[PDB]
Amino acid sequence: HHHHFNLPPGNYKKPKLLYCSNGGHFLRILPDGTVDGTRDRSDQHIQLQLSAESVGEVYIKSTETGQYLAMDTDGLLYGSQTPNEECLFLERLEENHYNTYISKKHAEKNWFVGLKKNGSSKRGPRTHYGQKAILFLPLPV
Ligand code: NA
Repeated sequence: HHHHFNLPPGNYKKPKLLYCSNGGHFLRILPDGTVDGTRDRSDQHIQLQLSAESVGEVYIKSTETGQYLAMDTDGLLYGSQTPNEECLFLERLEENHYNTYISKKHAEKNWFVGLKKNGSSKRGPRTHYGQKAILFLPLPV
């Protein structure tokens, strides 16, 4: 365990939007497997179904395309057709409020899901604790 275990409240019963307060983007998994953020609440690719593997581990799945959020070996977020080790994230409470998502595969490197202010996703190595890009709020769809 390389990380704390403060867990966020709530559950996985319903799909969520993952809203990044940094730039005010919803995490988006595009059909072509690219991942970014959009401020467009009506975007069909921001509806995400999270599900638990182990406690505090999640898959994050596009409801629209079925793609799993994943982070590849070079820290790039992508949409995976099938769940693999790159698709597991450690979902944690952060700053007593937000959700963060650390790549389980790369947890020892503290690679987070993050969106920059311009809506582009962060590359894993460019993320770290303390950033704004990594802070998400799950919103109802
Ligand atoms: Na894949």
